[PDB]
Amino acid sequence: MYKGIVCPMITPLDAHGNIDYNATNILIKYLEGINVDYLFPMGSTGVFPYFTLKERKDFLKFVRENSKKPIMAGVGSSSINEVNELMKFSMDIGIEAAVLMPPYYIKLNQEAIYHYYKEILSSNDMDLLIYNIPQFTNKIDPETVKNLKSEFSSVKGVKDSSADIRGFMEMLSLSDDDFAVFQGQDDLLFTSLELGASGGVCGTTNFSDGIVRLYHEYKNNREMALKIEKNDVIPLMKKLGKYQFPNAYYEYFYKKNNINGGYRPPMYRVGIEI
Amino acid sequence: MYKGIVCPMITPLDAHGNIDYNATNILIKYLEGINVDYLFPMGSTGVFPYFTLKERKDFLKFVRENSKKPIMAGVGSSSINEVNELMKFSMDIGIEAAVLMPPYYIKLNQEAIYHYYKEILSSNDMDLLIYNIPQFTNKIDPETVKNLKSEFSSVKGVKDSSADIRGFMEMLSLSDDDFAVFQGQDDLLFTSLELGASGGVCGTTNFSDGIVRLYHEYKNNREMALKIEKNDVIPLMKKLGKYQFPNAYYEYFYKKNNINGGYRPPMYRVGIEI
Amino acid sequence: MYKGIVCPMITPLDAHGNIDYNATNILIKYLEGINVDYLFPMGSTGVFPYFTLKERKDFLKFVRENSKKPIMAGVGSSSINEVNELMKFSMDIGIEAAVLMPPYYIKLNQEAIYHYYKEILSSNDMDLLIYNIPQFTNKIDPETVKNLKSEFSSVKGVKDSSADIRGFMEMLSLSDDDFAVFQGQDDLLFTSLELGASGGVCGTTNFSDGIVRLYHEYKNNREMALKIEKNDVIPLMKKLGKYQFPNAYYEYFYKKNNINGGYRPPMYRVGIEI
Amino acid sequence: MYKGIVCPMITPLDAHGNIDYNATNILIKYLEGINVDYLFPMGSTGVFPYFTLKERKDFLKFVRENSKKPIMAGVGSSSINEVNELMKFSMDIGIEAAVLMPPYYIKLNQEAIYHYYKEILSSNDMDLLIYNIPQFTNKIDPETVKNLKSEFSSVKGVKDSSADIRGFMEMLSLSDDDFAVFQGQDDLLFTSLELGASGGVCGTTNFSDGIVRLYHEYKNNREMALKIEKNDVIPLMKKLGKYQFPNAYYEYFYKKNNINGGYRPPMYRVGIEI
Repeated sequence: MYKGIVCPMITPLDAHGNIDYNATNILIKYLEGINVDYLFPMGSTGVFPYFTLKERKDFLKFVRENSKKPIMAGVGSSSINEVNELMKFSMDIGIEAAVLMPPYYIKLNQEAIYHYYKEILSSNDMDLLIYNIPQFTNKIDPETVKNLKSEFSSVKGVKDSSADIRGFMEMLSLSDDDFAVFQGQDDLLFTSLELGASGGVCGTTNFSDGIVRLYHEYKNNREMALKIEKNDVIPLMKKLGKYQFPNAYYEYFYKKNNINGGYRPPMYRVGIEI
Repeated sequence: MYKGIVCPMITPLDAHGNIDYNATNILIKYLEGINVDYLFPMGSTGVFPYFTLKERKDFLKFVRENSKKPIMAGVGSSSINEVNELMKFSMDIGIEAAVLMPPYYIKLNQEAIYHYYKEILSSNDMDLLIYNIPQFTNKIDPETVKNLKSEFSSVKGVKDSSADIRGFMEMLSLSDDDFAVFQGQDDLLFTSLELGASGGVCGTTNFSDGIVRLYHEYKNNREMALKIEKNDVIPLMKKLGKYQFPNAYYEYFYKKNNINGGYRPPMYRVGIEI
Repeated sequence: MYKGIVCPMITPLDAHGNIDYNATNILIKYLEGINVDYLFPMGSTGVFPYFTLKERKDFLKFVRENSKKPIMAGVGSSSINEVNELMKFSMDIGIEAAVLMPPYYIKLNQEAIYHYYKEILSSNDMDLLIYNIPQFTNKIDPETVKNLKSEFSSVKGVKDSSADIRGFMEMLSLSDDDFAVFQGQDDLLFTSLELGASGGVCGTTNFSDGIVRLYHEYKNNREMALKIEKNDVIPLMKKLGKYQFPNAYYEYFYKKNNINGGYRPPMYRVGIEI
Repeated sequence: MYKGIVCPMITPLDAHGNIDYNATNILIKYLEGINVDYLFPMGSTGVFPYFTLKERKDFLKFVRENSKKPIMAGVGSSSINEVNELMKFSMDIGIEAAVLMPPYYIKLNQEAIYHYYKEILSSNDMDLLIYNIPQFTNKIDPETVKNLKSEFSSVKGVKDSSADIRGFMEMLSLSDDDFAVFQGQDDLLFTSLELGASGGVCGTTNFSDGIVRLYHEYKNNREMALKIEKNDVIPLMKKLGKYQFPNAYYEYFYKKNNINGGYRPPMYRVGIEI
């Protein structure tokens, strides 16, 4: 079962906008500390498309050689060659699963998205999680997920960051013992678990245990989970949302740890407070 | 310095969906034949994000070596490291101009987009054209274009594929001797020349010469130019627009030249008639 | 204190698309039978803007005169004059509450919307529930509702059909003992109750008791309410949503009571399988 | 035979937000005194849906009785009874043409919109121009305009405010000797006339002759006319667009004629200079 809590890791940067591996190690330590169940390097929160194929390869290598935690590697790209390359390399260095969103830039219908996933999943074998994030890329309909699910046992779940609860409940309908469904919006996790979500992919866990507390409080303590959602998580999200995504996550991390972290353009420091 | 007709080149593919350097030749001599003024490899029509940095570097090298008409290289990428490397390569091999659209995937405000163009232009000399294509990426406001223009003399103009006439007229206000303004929708070229456009970047020129005949006819025969727009270009855009962009553009160039051309996912064959 | 199940009544029509007051009675007696708590004539479901001011006054009278259920009168209109008239009229015939959404057609910011509710609330003491349905009219921000809340005690709640769960939780943050928050989408009722909603405004109650069982079951058997939602309401809501709103609701009502009912253009007969 | 410049009259108000028939006469005279070709009362600029059926009737009667200019009556309403009533009324008192945009509030597909126009054009006889304004209501496709045109000889043309040049060109393709096509955006008049537009419906003519000068200078000196579009109409439209539509057109009329005019909420004074 894929389930529990995934941290879409930031990619901590030094002051020249390059990968800070000491800070990455600091982050991994913190995540192990609060007991996330998976590491998710090079997601949206880790801003994978600002990095080169090389840097992403380098960063994936480091994260696996510095934690024994199971890793869902972000293998996103609009180039099928980059996705396959990144997937082979993740498989060849012991990363447990891949995370993939639809290709972006050019707007696509479902047949186009379907064909792309088909090619990738027949060229591959590792556990893949489909990732619907229609704010940054073409949407993948639940039906398209369903059909990809049928043809490929390699597909082990879907992650949804839509914030569309109706869309989410469609994805949930695809849930069974070998298909997880993850909520990618921290403030919607509690509600999602009630609807039977496998868990959440939550970026606040880069610097707060709130989401993990909520989740290990859930099975026993409904109202406590909700309290932690309503009082700690939602306000934190509301504060992060005032800012151009994702630079406030970086600043929060840099401050909580007293690091001189930097920003690769188009990132910039936004001036958030704790 | 910058004026006339630009071909946003298709990037011909073999049946495996990898670059067809022979069709590229067929295509180059076709574009020299009908007399487009500039070659623009790796734009949206060339589906640049589907290729790796390597592939895109090779294709730029090849177009350079195989033609004498001036080149605008598409150096687009949400990764700043990739843009700089693509502009450096382009300069060093004698490509006249770089084309650059705002970063994509993550939604960006105007300060982020500006911080990005600024860090890039601060470390580069070559003639650069800004590219507003808000359908596929974050929009860049005319004012942002203006502010960049004052700060960097190497910005040589701006291209707009928005099809928003009011917006286009705003971009036109920035026009002067050292700042061209190009229309990126073939069907609007006529309306745009009448408002003071330096010209068009028109994908139809990959297998048709309507847009060129239109442009040279324009100077002392407007209603001939309008006729060609109304009778030839606009219908051809109607047939093309029925299909997933840009696939019909490929299948059509393929039919015209009798090429066993292929499709790289998420591209797929559409079934257009010639 | 407002809470429980609100039926946003259809306005039954004869074969000539005029109000069928006999069917309206058939409906009122069905609503009483399944024990909804409030009748809401001339909401969106009741396609109120298709009717004249005179037809609307007349319908509120009929409903008020053929049921002792507490009534929330849809007093919607972009004309502040029609609202005052409709509210004055429904106060004078003993309708308990008014329901008002923001003005439509012309796009409005929050100052215009505020001033419009301001002028109106200053002239009508009666109980009013603000109605937020951004699909059909200008959205009213949570902040704007908060402001009006404190400035007029007459505002007794807010109804939200946006289907935006984050937005709904903002509205719920305004919840208290003299301020209700209703979920307007039937499939979202269970989630909304879990989060503290005062109840639902649910169109399916026009011909289905599903929503009402759900609300009453929720008290002692939580999982049972959820089952009703998933097997009954949600699958019904999917059927109804395959068609242009709200026509399917009308057919479904017509077929169930074997009534020969009609459709005032732009309404039209659809085909639902009941 | 429908051709030239139409004023979408404001409906001037007194300080209490009711119709000022003295100021309305001031307006009519002014419009006669810049030789606009038609008067269009109760279009969007006249904010027709903020008025009662009875006020609207009284206002059309007044404009009929107080000018020999041909009139196009705004007959807009989502209620088909109000449209039949306003149309029958306009023809009875000798208004030449009716103007009708699609019904609003509820989202309508094209079939709903068709059955609605069909019914109305089946029941009324007078000259009728279809009004496409997708910002404030459901869009009506060219194909739908087209079909109606063929079914009903009383459909005399179309007016379009979308600001979508491609879409407007599609509407122009339907043009013929008894099917006029008007450009609704003042700043887009020049571009629209080149493409063959019958004329323009222009709210800046409530208080400025710029559009009327433009249209008469055109036929005989295009470049004199485009200078007007650039130095007079467009900058005026820039200023007016700073504000919540259509309030600034009201303030502007009020200041020019020194009239103590008002605002019916949700209208409000916006504070605009000269």
